[PDB]
Amino acid sequence: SMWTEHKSPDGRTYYYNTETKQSTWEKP
Repeated sequence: SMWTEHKSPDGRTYYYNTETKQSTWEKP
């Protein structure tokens, strides 16, 4: 909901928290 994930290095998708501004690979 608050996170937006898209492909990235290593060939995986990271979740970018729009509000918080947290871009990483983890359980959002």
